Amino acid sequence: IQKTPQIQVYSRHPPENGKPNILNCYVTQFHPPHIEIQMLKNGKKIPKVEMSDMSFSKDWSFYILAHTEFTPTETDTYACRVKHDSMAEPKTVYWDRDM
Amino acid sequence: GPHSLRYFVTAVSRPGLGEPRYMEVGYVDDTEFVRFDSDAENPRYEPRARWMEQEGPEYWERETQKAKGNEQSFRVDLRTLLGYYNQSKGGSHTIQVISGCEVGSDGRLLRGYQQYAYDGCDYIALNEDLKTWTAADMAALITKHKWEQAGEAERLRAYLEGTCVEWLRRYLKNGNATLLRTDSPKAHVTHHSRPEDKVTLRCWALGFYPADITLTWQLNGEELIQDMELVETRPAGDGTFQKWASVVVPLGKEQYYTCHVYHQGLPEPLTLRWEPPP
Amino acid sequence: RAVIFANI
Repeated sequence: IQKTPQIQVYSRHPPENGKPNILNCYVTQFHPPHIEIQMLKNGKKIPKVEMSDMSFSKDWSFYILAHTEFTPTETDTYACRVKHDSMAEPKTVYWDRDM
Repeated sequence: GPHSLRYFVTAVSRPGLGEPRYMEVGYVDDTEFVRFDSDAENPRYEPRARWMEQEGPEYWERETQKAKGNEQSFRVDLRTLLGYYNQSKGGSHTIQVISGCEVGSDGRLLRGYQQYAYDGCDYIALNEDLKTWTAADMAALITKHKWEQAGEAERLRAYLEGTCVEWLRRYLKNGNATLLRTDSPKAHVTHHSRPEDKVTLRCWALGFYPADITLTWQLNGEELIQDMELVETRPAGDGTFQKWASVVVPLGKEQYYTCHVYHQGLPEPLTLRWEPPP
Repeated sequence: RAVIFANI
């Protein structure tokens, strides 16, 4: 009865090193609605992570948008880690500036 | 054009962690305009679009009292379902509902919706005739029988043809100017190295609204299907959407490929190629 | 305006 979350990690605007932006972690296709979303900077937890109110689709699966303020650099690594009961372990998805 | 008023409702039990969490979300033509969230001391129906702010205190009061009533009905429904399925008391369960109307340009009802799900699976739904119910399993047949006797379909039909249609008209008089918002996509092509003599061309569509869009890649007047990568349309978080489509192409052959962007805000679809910077 | 739901 459980649905595995699909994850997308990407910036609000095309990324430019040294220019403020927003990093998004869009999580969809999950059930039950209980989910734990963490955004990571160089493997460490980002404190100020804003969450959208949770909504669901016609197919009954839930979706939520998590975001954070960030200034990209050439070497900083960003990721979104998701913990949901449909998975045996947390799922990590790295930000790829080209995607 | 056609218009819709739909309420997406969720009740989630959390044994020991408190009372079930209850949500009522209203959408006018796919846009969220009102929200009730039980997870508060004095919870209230809230506007989610600025054009709803004009509704007076009697409106907010009636909707709040009604949502708290529905919340209590779903709290009972959660206990009733545990019995129907023979489930233990300590597990978290979900009830979801989609309720509302779709009306045509002529003001006539096109579709009425009253669909229930239990633990993310169809439970019971009002059929298109607005007279009969489709029960997904054994437990839903108990609900079907109860609702057939009580004349539930007829009560719902009165709501869908009356209140729902009438209230959608009211909301559309308020939100129509904002609701008809169309932001055309702004498109660009990016170039990325691949191993050997290959490159990736990624066609981007940004800042568009509504979310419905189509991106294609063409080579020699034919659309590329196999070997074309895409991402699901996604929110930028500022009210606009993003999408990309990419293809792996031979190095030196970038100008043989064209990206096409199709959107309602595009009288003419966008046609673009990789433009190597100056 | 949301409907008044009936118990299941």
